[PDB]
Amino acid sequence: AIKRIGNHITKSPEDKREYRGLELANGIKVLLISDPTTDKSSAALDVHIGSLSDPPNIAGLSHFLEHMLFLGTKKYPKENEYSQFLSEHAGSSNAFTSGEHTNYYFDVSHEHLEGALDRFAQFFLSPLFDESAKDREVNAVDSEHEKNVMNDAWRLFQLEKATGNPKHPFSKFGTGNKYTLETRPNQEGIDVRQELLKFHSAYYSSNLMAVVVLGRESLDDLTNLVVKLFSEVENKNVPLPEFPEHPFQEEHLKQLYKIVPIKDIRNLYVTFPIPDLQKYYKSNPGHYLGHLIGHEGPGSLLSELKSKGWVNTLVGGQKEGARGFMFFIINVDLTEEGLLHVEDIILHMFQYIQKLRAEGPQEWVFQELKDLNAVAFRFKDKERPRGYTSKIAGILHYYPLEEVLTAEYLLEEFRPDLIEMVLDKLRPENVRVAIVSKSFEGKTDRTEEWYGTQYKQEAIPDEVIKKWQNADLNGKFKLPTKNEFIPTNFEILPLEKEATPYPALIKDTAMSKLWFKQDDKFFLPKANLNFEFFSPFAYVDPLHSNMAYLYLELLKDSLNEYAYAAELAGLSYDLQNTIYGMYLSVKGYNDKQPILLKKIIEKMATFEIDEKRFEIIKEAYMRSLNNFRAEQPHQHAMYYLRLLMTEVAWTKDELKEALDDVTLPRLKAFIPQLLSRLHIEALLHGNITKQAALGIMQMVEDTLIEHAHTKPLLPSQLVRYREVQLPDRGWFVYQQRNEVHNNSGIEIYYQTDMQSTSENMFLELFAQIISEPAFNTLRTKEQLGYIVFSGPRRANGIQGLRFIIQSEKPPHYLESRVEAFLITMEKSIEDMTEEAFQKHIQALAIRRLDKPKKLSAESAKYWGEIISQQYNFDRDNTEVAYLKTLTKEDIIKFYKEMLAVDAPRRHKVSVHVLAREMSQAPALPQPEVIQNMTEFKRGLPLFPLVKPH
Amino acid sequence: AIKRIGNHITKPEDKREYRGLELANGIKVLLISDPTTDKSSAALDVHIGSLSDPPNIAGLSHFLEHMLFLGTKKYPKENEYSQFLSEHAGSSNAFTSGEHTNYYFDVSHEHLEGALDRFAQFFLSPLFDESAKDREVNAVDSEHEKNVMNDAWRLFQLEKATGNPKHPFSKFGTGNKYTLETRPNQEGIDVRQELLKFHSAYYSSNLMAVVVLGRESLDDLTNLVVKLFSEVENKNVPLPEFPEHPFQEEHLKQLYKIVPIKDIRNLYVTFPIPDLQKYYKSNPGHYLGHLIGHEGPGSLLSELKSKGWVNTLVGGQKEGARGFMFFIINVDLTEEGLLHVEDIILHMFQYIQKLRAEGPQEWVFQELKDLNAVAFRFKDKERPRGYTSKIAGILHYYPLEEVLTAEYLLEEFRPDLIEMVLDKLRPENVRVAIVSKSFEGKTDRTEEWYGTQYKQEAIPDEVIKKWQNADLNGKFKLPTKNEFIPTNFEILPLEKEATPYPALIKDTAMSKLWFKQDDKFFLPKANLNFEFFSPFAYVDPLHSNMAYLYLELLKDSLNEYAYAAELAGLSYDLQNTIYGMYLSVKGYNDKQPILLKKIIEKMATFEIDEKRFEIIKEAYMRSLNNFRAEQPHQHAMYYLRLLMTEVAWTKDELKEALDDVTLPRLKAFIPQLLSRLHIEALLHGNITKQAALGIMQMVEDTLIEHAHTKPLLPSQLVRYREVQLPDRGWFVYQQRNEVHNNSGIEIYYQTDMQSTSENMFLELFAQIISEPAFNTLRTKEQLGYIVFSGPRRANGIQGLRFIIQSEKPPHYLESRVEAFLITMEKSIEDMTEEAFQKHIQALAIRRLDKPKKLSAESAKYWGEIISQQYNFDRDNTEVAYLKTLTKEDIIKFYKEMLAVDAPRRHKVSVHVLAREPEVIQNMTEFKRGLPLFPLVKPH
Repeated sequence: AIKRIGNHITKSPEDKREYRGLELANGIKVLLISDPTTDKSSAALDVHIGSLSDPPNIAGLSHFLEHMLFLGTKKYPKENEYSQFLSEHAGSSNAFTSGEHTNYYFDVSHEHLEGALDRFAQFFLSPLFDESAKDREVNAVDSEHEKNVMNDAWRLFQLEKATGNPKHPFSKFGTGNKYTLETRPNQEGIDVRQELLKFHSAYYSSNLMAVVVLGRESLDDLTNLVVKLFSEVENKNVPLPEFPEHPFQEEHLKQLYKIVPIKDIRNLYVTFPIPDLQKYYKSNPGHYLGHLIGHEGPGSLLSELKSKGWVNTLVGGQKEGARGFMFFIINVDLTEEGLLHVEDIILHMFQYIQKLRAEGPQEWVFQELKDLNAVAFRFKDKERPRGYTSKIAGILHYYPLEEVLTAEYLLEEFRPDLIEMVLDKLRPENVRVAIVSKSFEGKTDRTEEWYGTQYKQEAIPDEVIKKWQNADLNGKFKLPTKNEFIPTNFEILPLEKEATPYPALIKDTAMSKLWFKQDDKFFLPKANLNFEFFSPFAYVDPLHSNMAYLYLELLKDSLNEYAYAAELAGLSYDLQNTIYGMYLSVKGYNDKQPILLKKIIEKMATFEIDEKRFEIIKEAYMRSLNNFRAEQPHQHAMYYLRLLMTEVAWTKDELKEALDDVTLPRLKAFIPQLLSRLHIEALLHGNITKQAALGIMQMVEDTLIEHAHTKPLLPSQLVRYREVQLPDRGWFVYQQRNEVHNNSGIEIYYQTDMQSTSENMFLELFAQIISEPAFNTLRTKEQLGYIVFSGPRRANGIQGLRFIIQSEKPPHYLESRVEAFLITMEKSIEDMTEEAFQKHIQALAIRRLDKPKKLSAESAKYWGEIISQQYNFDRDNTEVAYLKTLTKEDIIKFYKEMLAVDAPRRHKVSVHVLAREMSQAPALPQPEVIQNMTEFKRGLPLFPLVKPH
Repeated sequence: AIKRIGNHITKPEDKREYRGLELANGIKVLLISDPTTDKSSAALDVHIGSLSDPPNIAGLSHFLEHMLFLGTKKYPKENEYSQFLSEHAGSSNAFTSGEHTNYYFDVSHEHLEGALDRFAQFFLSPLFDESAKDREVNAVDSEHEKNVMNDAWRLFQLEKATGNPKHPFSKFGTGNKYTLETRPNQEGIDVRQELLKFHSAYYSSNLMAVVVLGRESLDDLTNLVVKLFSEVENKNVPLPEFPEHPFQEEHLKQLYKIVPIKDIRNLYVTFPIPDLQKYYKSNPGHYLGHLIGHEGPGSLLSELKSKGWVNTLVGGQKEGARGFMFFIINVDLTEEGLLHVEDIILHMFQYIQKLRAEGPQEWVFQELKDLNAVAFRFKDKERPRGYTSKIAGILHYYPLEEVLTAEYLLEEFRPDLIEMVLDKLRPENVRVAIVSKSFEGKTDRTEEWYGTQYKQEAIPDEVIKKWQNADLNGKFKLPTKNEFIPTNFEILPLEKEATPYPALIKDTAMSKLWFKQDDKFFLPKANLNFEFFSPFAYVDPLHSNMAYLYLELLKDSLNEYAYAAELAGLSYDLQNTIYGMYLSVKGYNDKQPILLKKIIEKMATFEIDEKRFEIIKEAYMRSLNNFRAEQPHQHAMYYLRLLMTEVAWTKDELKEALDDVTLPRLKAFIPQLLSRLHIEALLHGNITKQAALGIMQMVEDTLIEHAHTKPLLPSQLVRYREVQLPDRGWFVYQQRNEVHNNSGIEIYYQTDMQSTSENMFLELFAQIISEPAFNTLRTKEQLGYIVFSGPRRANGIQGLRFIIQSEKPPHYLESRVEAFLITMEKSIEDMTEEAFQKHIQALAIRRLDKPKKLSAESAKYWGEIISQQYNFDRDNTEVAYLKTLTKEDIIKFYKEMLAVDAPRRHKVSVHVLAREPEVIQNMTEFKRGLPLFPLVKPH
């Protein structure tokens, strides 16, 4: 079947992978990928034969064949020689099974397109399907069935397979156990391996392939390679097993089921068997419905159900199915008071159906969401070349060679008759109900045959049922508004005369401070924005910090219902409290940043509170506070760790007690006083202009002075908090007794120094040289506990070294094991060669040196300088230049006074986290107990702050 | 002439034994016997004044008393009596009045004979010599030359002369050279022979008042003075007195406009009134003085302050002669008062009509009677010198039992005398005197002797009839009986708590209570100290201004209530701190908890007025606007307390933020301010621990009752730390003054916290460089008057500071200080042991003092409360350490810490320039990255 026909393929211009689709005369869909810039070349094969295409006697045979067709060629009868040949040439093969397709996919090293594909082509001439291969593989397929017993998604998936018509060929089995695949056939005299060769030859070898090769040779050389090489496939014309009817054949309509799952969940699964729309891929009305189901907007269903407090979450939309039929599923979470009102929720579902039934289909929703799909699929980022070939081979069976990329992610036409058709489908006639909830114990008798879930009809009488049928009316539900806002203008802006590699201070006031660079590297329409809020009142009290958290909580919760569609347009955001103030980041496209950001500033600038919303947030965080009385000991240690190394820290006791007086007039009166006089600093990076950023900055500061009359701060009321000095040789400690866990925790702290260029390399390189041996020596070798950690603890511009270990040990014993490792490192200083030095410092070098892979990464790093006020933009090159400048005697000098136990500059702290009831040790100096941290920290010196770069 | 009739006089605290007696030759003698005095004393008053002079020669009795100084027949030398007082520390003094010439002196210990020998023959032989007279005429010249510009004698002689000019009240008291020896000899009068007539007949008869404060015995003193000072023999010379009031309807309803020397503004209302000296039972003129100076609800001055015309106004009885007495009213003046004079005097008439409406009052009488009972009952003491001359003044007008129990008790009530002076206090009887500087060239009627200028200026009748006819009642109502007059005068004897220092009898997270009973003084009073901490002081500069103006107007509001406390003898203090609030309560132990609880209740539930708010707001805005014009050494100490704290709101930040002060802003802040705070308490005096617990519990109970005060976490009881230095660097900056043309400078040295070593380091090294600084720097260098040095005690941290203001080159002035550094540096080892030892004894007794008041020990106890150390015998231990220093110790203290190469050189200066190391560009960016000191562990 040596035939080739292809051309240039519209390849979504961001991508550079050169394409060519063609179909071979023996029923093979072929896509030729030419990417001369890829490292790994790849190839993949999908055949339209599924786990519903199994023989009626043998279940899960196609799964067994996508295991077994790897094994055995006449050239190499060995088991993994193709797999080892790709272990030579970097190839990671895998294969999988679906209801209608069985797909194979792999890759190869750089250019090995003759070798591996010849090893893969030989499968077509001579597959072996050996005795021991089969008889161990069927145990592996039985283990695949065995691990899918307790996997609830595949258990309920097979419960979907089995609770339709048990006569319809949809009811076939997918995975295959030992017994149905290889034990019942041969005891009936059916040869399993002759079924394998029959299945392969008649069904597999005939037609319905969808192969794809990601090469980098050229278009044409791999083209006449593979069309020559894969004429070895000879047609036998298996028909496509399609289904002319849905399996819900008047036994499964208007019927209820109650299922017992493994996981303690509460869910309701409602299924509508609905006609095909694979032909209707041009408009795709079902995914348009799924766009309308789980949308959060004015008068949305989820807005109403959250407003009634019945539904935690939901999702609905088109369920893909067979060729003839498809399904329509709804997957919801339940509350306790939704559990009594599930039937009423279904009434609200019919209310939303009446909402869709009132306004009919709509054009601007379709046309604009069509445009969103258009642009976002046009400006889709990238793809991994592995998985890509399995995907496009998955959908290659269904589309002509130019429709293989804009396959369903692009919409041609408006079909209000199809939208009205599926709207007319959404009726109480078409309902199948399956409830998945754990509390159904003892009540569910009808057990699944293979996996073993248990369910029942167990219907509620017909009152509720016909009450669902008759009652088709809509209430509050309204049209969701639209947030398009020019996703066309996505083009790049070339950098100006101001050519800096770092965001520069382009605007500084006593009110503001503005850092900005536009995207040099990534060439993206997006932009990322980081924002600082300073406030005095964030760190004054438990009370005011509670007021901050509840404000930000109800604040962000309020404008979220608008924010869903805007972030659905690709504009993400964050609100987060700090000890400084609140943290705002907004990240996304250039689409609506001034507009949306303006709406944000106006929104939190003048913001109001509802009473019961305040009360629910009050109760909720009131319950969220006392959570820490049961936490993990390593967590308890990290909490006290960040507790001790700040200026003050208000406890969960004090935070929980501080909610005793928080009234809505108290907080809401406090807020404009809270917002009276602040300072804001901003980091801006991405596809924008500098002067437009200056205008956005003037916009926001003007907005703030407008609403609540924000005044600039003084740098004498702009403060940072200090870190405590040690007695320069003292090692002080205390204990905390957890209640729940019988494991004890401990964490050790070292005040080295400020981040100078020397100290960063000291602490990081030392941290890495204690990273691998300690983990190899204490958790691997000594096996102290599962929680074993080493590394840095940096606060207030001061470095540190922390170790997070929870185990069931005495903590002073465990300290002795720490000191034993300190002696081990002490000797390992002189046990380090030049090579163990140089490989390790080069490991640190590559650890430090990397360009980012997202604008958000470098924005988070530069912002990490901004929150520390550092701005040392080339700390990486400078510190690596120091890193190459270390010697061995450097680390001896770092050891003697900073790291030793007799060290005169030893600034060492540890903390015990006790349990619920709690080979060399040196002579430690005695520690003190630390009862009152206030009386402890009352007279102690303090660190400086960093002089900013 | 050995005649005596007296006994010990009912006094109780004082031990000075008293006997009054009259001698048969007409000598009234009062004997003071205090065998506990170190210095004995004596005094003589002559009740003969310049009113007994001849009308042609002025100051003749003045010149005789001047000439009675010089010369005895025993000792005819000039200053030989004065030399006997120069030997035995004796301080004599004399003066001349219209009716008195009084002498008082003392002696070293026992020296009564010497003064007798150099004083007795004054009555036998006053010499009236060549040299005595011819120098004493210059002494009279100098006497009038120093008394010419004395505004007391100027305005008083203006009172003497603006009466009847014919009456001898219009004579001149002092006399210059001109009237002494130019006017009599051109009239041919020999002064000396008149002096001999005046002393022989006139100064020998009577009206001398002898008294001796002696320690000899009852009888040694007795025959001492009675035997040898019987030399006075009666001549029955009549008393120089006036039988009429000298303001004889020439000057009534008359105004006067006086030109003063001092730039002052006053208005004077005068009533001559008959004698009520016989009626000391009710004392109606001083009872009127009680009714003038009350400032209470419905009082006149309460509305006058509410009007803004009159700042203050004193009134009451002025004494005159036996025949007449006076009634003077002295007010303060504003400018607009000069245009509203008629209405002011109308308000006076309003209050007069209120007294005429309310009639006489008995509970006011009985009340002030109780005030005289208590205040004379527990009156403390007096200076022994001058006192004896005073009661010798009281000897002429009172018998020997009434010279000591003088007016301090009230017998009977005299409503008719109240009506009598009500008839005196009438618009018909008014003399008016205006004192203003701007009436020069405007007042032609000049005073005769001194030469100030005034004017008769009869008032036109529109104002006269407005003054007469408009005597009406408006709003005013006399305030009622005060609720707190004390009866608890029973001092409590010391119980089981026999510690000499206050113990923490109660501490909670809500309250802290320290207590001691009074060991030393054993007084019915009690004094109270309280700290109320809150973190809300440093919320804003604006919130700190809120704190300030809140407590300011708060206390000022209850000040109108507090006048009864000022009337009852009960003092107090409210004061904000940068940390919190300070409450002081002082007075008797009777009714301080109930009244204090009313203070608690009132400032807990308190209201705000708008215009009082606005005024105090603008006034403190002005004071902040005025704190750009202040003293550059004080401005330097403000920079000192600025830089060496953890964080402080600046005065510009305090200044500018006051545009934001609305009444709902603070009035919303107040219950927030009163929601969570700390309470600390010191109670001291003759009281118990259990009653202190119940009273304090009552107080904090009232607090939680009104404003629901909850405690503060001890992590939210922070203090300000102090800035770490490089410990050897000397950094500096400058600030240019606006107003004053002098430059200020301060140099700072922190050693360490107050340990027992560091306190004597600081104190001893500071005082040992104090007296050579007086030797060389201030005396020799003469830089400016503001030259000061010494310690800086702040935040439980010692420091050393130097206060020098003068317009100098600042770095050269630093070099002058450096010269004094080298001076003291070499002067450490050039010091002998003697300077060392006498100096550490100087420091020792300088530091070692017994208390002198409950206030003293309470100030020391509070001085332990403010550092929270409670190191109650730091004093004794540090003194035990103080002699434990050596010369080489202070060599080490200089070299190790203070020298130029010293590693503990904590040296920093701040320049405050006149009106026109490293630099310090931004104190904020300075303090941005810097370490901080630890705090003090409380012992």
